[PDB]
This record gives sequence, structure tokens and C-alpha cells, in this order.
Amino acid sequence: SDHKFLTQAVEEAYKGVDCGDGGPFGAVIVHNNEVVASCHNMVLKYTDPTAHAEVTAIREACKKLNKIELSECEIYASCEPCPMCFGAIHLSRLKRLVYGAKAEAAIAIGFDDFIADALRGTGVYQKSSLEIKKADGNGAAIAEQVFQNTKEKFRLY
Amino acid sequence: SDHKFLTQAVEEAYKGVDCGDGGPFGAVIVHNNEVVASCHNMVLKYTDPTAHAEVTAIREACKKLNKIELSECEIYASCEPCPMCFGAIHLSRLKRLVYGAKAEAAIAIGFDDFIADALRGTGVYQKSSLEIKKADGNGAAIAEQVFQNTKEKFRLY
Ligand SMILES: O=c1[nH]c(=O)c2ncn([C@@H]3O[C@H](CO)[C@@H](O)[C@H]3O)c2[nH]1
Ligand SMILES: O=c1[nH]c(=O)c2ncn([C@@H]3O[C@H](CO)[C@@H](O)[C@H]3O)c2[nH]1
Ligand SMILES: [Zn+2]
Ligand SMILES: [Zn+2]
Repeated sequence: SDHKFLTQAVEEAYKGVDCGDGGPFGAVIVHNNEVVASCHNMVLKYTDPTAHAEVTAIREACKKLNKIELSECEIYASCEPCPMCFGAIHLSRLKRLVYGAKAEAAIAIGFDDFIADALRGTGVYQKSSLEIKKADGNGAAIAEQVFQNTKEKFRLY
Repeated sequence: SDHKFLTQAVEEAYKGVDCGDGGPFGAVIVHNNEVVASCHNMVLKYTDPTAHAEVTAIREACKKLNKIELSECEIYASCEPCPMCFGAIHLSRLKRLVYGAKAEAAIAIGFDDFIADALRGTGVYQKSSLEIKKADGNGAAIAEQVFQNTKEKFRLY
């Protein structure tokens, strides 16, 4: 289960940078092993700084399911979600988050040092009880390599 | 002119509640005293839990200006932006936030305890640097009243 959908999110990241749609980030939203949305970062295509992969997937899933809560769904993120996307994941009531690469791997290629306190458990005000899994082993090593692999293929934003 | 634009965001909150578009939240984005976007929460209208007033206004301002950064603009929010919206405000590079009511005003009528550490100055991994003003006096009174005036006028989400 987790390897397959994490891998799908990684493939979306590569697809989006190759499309020119946005940065190397992918996200896949799954409903009891059925894929609901499979998206990548669309900031450049949409001229929308909120159109991260995770936000785009949530928007698409909710529209497809005619529901604003995704409480029976899980989300696979190629990279650790940022504070905005972690907030979106919270609001959408997704029940589980699996992510591949740590935020540091994106920051290593120039992305903003912009990390979600609530994901890392470092907040005073914002807490999370969302079930969160940081992948390890194979899928994770693949996910971490995305940023070195796509560095020269898109413009930072 | 802070009071004028904060009042317009509170107006948007009431209009959206009256429309059935979403909850009692508005946001106005401004360039040197000219309105670039004026929006309210569209979560119900769009079946999109990311379509908070602030995210909606950022998307609309970025479309109107045809670019993904708003570093010359300021944003007026009728209520303290949540972690998702404050993350979007960070990513859009808005240079200043003026907000009307404290989050507790909205929590008091049914919304989640869901507060942005980085806005309140308790973030560790998320470090804001935009200028933030919490409205006082009449601005605060109008903004806090929204939640008493609109109680049980809309579907919670
Ligand atoms: O959650 C995210 N999804 C994206 O699509 C995305 N695109 C760029 N970023 C930035 O990558 C860093 C690591 O999370 C942060 O600077 C994000 O804003 C993203 N973060
Ligand atoms: O920033 C926000 N914009 C909104 O449109 C909105 N709609 C509802 N809420 C919720 O109000 C509380 C105080 O910020 C949190 O539960 C928000 O999710 C909102 N927060
Ligand atoms: Zn994000
Ligand atoms: Zn919000």
C-alpha cells in the first residue's frame, strides 16, 4: 500500500517539473486503496502560490467526492507538507498523512526554510493528532533524491 | 485607511454568510490603498475546505496582477488567519497583515481551536517576518461582533 502510493506521488513530482506546471512535489489522495486525486504542484501553471501539490490534490478530491471532508481518505506527499499544506490537510480532515522526503531535502536546493511546527510537534497553539508516517527505506530514499535530480529543470518560487 | 479596508473585509464576511457561500470571514488585499481583491470564505460554494477568505483573496490578487508574489500588497482579514491561511500569506510574500478579531472569537461559536503559532510569535520551525497588526478599538469591536451577529446563520465546517 504505502510504497505504491508514495511512488505515485514521486512520479507526479517528476511529471510536474517536466510539464513546467510547478516545482518537484506530488501528492496522491486515496480512499480505501482507490485513488481519488493524483496531482503535482501547479503554482506556475495556475499563477497561484497556494497551488502546492497537497492543496491541489485536496481541492480535486473534494470536488470529485462532493464533500468538503476527506475523513475516510489518506494523503501521500512526495515531500513533507509545508505549514500551509499541513493546515489544509488538517482542515480537510484527512485521516492519515504519509510523506517521503524531509523538508530539509527541498530546502537544500533553495526552497524557503519554511517548516510546519504542528507536523513536527513543536507548537504552543497548534497541535495535531493526525496520524503521520514518515516513510523509510526504499520509497523514502527515492523520494529524497527528487530534489537533486530535478534541480536544474525548474525555477525556484 | 486600515479601518476602511478592515471594515470592507468584515462586510465581505457578512455578505458571504448571507449568500450561503461559506462562513463569516472576509479578506481584502490592497496595493498602496487600491483594492486588488475583495473576498469571503467560499468553502461551501466551492466544496473546497481550502477556500478560506484569505486563500481566496490571495488566489484572486495573484490572478489580477498576473504573478505569484504580492510583496507590494497588504492583506486585511476580518478574523485572525488560521495556520493554513497564515502559511499562504507567507508564501505569497504579502508585506503586511491587519486582522480584526482574535481566533477565539470564531472558536467561541463553533470553529476548531486551530491557531497559527507563527502569527502569535510562538513558531519554532515557521518564522514569519511580515508586519502584523491586530486591530484595536472600533476595528476590533466590529470584527468581534461578526461572530455574535452571524451565529446560527450558516452551516459550520
Ligand atoms: O507542501 C509543499 N507542497 C508544494 O507543492 C511545494 N512547493 C514548494 N514548497 C516549498 O518546499 C519547502 C519544503 O516544504 C518549503 O519552502 C515549501 O514552501 C512546497 N511545499
Ligand atoms: O483563516 C481563516 N479563514 C476562513 O475563511 C475560515 N473559515 C473558518 N475558519 C476557522 O476559524 C477558526 C479561527 O481561525 C479556525 O477554526 C479556522 O479554520 C477560518 N479561518
Ligand atoms: Zn505546501
Ligand atoms: Zn484560514
